[PDB]
Amino acid sequence: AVEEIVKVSRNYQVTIPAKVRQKFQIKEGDLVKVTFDESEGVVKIQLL
Amino acid sequence: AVEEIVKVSRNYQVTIPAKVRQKFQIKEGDLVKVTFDESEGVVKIQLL
Repeated sequence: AVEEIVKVSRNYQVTIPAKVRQKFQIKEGDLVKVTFDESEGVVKIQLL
Repeated sequence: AVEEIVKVSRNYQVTIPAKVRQKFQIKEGDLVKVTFDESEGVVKIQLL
């Protein structure tokens, strides 16, 4: 259960912390899909 | 789906777009949980 609690920035960004990036290996410039999940009430971030 | 493709920002930040924020009420300084979901291979952002 790899997870970390973070603060939302002024311009509504969320940092994906190092702990999570060991599993979800994103870099500045990558494209990701950001979806509101209507059954879980969470936001999902998926790699393209 | 309520979703948008976004580019990862410098310093590993991902914008939660306005389209998504209409459903997922977040404000500057809110604390959120960032989780890797192994069943799906995606990151989930959860309100705390």
